[PDB]
Amino acid sequence: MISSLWIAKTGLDAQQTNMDVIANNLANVSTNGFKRQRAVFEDLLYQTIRQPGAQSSEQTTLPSGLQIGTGVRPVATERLHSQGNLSQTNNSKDVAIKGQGFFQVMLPDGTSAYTRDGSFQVDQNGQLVTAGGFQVQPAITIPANALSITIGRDGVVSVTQQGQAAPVQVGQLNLTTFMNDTGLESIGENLYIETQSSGAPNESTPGLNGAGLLYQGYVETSNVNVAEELVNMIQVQRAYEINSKAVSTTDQMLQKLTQL
Amino acid sequence: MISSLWIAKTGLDAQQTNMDVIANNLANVSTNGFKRQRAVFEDLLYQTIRQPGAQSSEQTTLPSGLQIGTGVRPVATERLHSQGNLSQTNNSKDVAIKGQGFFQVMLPDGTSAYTRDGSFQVDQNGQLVTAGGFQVQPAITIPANALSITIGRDGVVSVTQQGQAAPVQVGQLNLTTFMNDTGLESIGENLYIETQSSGAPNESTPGLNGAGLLYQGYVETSNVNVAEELVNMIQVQRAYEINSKAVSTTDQMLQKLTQL
Amino acid sequence: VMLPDGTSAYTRDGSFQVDQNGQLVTAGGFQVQPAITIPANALSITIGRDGVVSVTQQGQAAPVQVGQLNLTTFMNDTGLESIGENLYIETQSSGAPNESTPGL
Amino acid sequence: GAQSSEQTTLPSGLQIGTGVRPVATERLHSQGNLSQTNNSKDVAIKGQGFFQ
Amino acid sequence: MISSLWIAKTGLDAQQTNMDVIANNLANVSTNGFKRQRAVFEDLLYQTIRQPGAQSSEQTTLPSGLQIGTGVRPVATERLHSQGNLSQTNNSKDVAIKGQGFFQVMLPDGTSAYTRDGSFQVDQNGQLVTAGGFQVQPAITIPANALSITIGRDGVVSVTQQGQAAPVQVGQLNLTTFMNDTGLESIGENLYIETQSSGAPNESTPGLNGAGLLYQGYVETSNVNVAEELVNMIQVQRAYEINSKAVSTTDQMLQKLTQL
Repeated sequence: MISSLWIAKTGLDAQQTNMDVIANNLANVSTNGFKRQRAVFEDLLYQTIRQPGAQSSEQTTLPSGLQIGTGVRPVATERLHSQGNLSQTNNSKDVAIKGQGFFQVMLPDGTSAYTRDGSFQVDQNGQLVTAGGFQVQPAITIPANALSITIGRDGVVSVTQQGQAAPVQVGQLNLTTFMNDTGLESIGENLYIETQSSGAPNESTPGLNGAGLLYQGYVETSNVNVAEELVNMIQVQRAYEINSKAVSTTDQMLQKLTQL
Repeated sequence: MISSLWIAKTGLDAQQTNMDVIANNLANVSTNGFKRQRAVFEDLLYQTIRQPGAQSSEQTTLPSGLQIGTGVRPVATERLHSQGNLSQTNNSKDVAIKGQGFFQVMLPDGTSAYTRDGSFQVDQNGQLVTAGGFQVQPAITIPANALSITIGRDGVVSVTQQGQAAPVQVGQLNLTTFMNDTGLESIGENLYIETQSSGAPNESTPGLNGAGLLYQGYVETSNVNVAEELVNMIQVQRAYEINSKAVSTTDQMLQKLTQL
Repeated sequence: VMLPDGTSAYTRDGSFQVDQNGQLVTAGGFQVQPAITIPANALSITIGRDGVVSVTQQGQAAPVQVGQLNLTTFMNDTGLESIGENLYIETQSSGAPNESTPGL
Repeated sequence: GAQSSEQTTLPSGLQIGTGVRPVATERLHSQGNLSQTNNSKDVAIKGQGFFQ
Repeated sequence: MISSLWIAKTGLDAQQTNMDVIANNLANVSTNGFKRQRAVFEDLLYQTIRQPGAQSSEQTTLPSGLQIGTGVRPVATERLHSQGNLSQTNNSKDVAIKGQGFFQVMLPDGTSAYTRDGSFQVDQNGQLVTAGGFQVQPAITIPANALSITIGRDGVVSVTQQGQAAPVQVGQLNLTTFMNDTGLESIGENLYIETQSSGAPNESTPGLNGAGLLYQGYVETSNVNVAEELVNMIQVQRAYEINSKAVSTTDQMLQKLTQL
């Protein structure tokens, strides 16, 4: 219709994507291990009408020619992989992560995903599974009689038996690091999958090779800064307000064009 | 309507559920043997617009693609099976448990239930019931002429007849251990039942196979930390604040859209 | 930044990332110039006020230097032709790009 | 650290910190007082020592 | 959106970080050896409109030009390394430090950590560690038949052997001092690691080379002045109220700009 209306459409859609990301951040407070998202925007085509070069006289230069430009296409959503805060669950089975790293998990299809969520359990077979029955990697089968479970800062998980007063180690629980964490493709369930932007997953014991440490009895909280979200949401409402006013102005102009 | 309003609605549901859990934990203080509940959350679908991989040109790769995401689906609620504080009740029919294990009970339907409440009773037949006529198992019959009942830390229950200078042994009170204490389903009445998440029940004498000990004259208090519950209450109230603010913001965005 | 074609554009947008190879790319995969490759297990990245980008390692108690974040100044900034993706391109009216370190 | 220039060093970098995790509730074994019960079967230890 | 809203956003973030610092100090009372934290703020760019010099006429000069300015960027958080109160813990295994100095520790990764905590403990191999098996430096082994362990104010550790009436010299406990105590990067666990701003560590016996003395049987308390933290918390609550008022005013300005 009119060049202005498509541009204002792009503005409305971009501000709506901002509100979408803000609402998804806002709702996932109290989601352990959740990572904030933030949209990155990007201007679209610029229709060149006079070239910024394009000599004007036999000597002059025509600086800064005409180009109009459209669109605010949202180009990406970065995910902030900073350390979230801890909290006392006082659950022997919940473990948070001190720094980089991920827990590897085996999906029913046999593929592997990665989660920063320490809300672990034990199923009827003694395997550590994570709130949805996903059997973690590497396998850890707790013996049926076990009284106490401990997980060191280096990850060696060891149980205490009845009578046998020696904390026999039962397994090793190691982390996986990516050289670009931001590029992982989240699939819900607090689970990310490997994509060819993240890089090959390198498995290591905690503490070594740059991976984080392990804190048993804690869970890492979502790193959502709520004040930033409220002020951002005020900003988004006012930006949508402005772009709607642009649409209305274009509409009224096109009115008195038709009435003509 | 808007992709933001559904997300905020899921956020309202999540905070409402978490407040439900907090309220149930809070109200069940002074309920013996009650185990604190804790809700574990998890985000739903991420609707992707640009894949995090998906090389654009022959050299570019487009790191950190654009996907929006929705929802805070409450994935589970764990139950903290830690030893509750004992208090000296001075009653001979209150037996508490020190360590893992559950008393078995016969429901009137014939199937078996399990409970950590020792505030026992003796019914008009003299059998050992629990506040609801639920016959503990295996059935223990207290003779009419008994003056006292003593329940040792080994679970060996005996009574003192009048005249006879001997505590005739009237039975053995054995516990039951499950591999996944958290996986037991709660049916109310402070009673749990068998489910395949829990695993097969292992019946055993108190003391052996990792089962607990019995403390007569003690009651096991609910492990509901009032401080953690109140701070959770504050946080949940504020999260509900913020999510309703998000709903309001999207509503105003929509209404100015409509006015045009 | 270096476009897929091979030529260079100029952006004022700092929303940087890193790709699967460690290169510093700009929200769409265009490699910044000069190339700066963050090492695999860098606990933290720091970018000083003059652009010296460095990282910390797993106990090496000093930030290993990783690269320089140069900028360019133009005689006429308003003359740059914008092409989208928040990228400008050098024209006849902008003059040559005077590469320099920040602060000088 | 975080060398902020060719030469500037930026001492005392900013970092926030969280939490007061209690590692333990340890058992203080110090010498206490003694009281007179006048019972031959009641014995008190003065100084280091534990009853087997 | 509006410059006012960006400036106020930075103000809210700054007050939030200040309150975070205050809350961390407040929570960490009664934590041995903890050092108070103080946030230093620093305004962001000043966007000039009329240059403060910039001769207007050929004789006048335009003093004090117009520049607007933004932001309150928190530049640093220094850690006050002042001596805390010593309290008589009466334990033969708690040693405080009177004056500058840190106990060096070998991490499982092997890199050198440092702690100002004297709650030393002994593992199953008899050596000296600090609450987690962190093998102190230099290597010290308490003999199995040792009865009382004294840590002299000079820094020599000696044990009272079985039978022999001699407190045999069994090891040396020597401190480390830095040029920049404030620069040490805390990594939790009451541990500081050397950083390129702390300066090279200088190892020396306690009492010499400027290092402090060792007080056996004492513990050093966190130097947290509770009343000072209270006044800081009142002040930051006021400042946050004010900045939220600024955001509200900017938002109302915008709202009736659009309603126009």
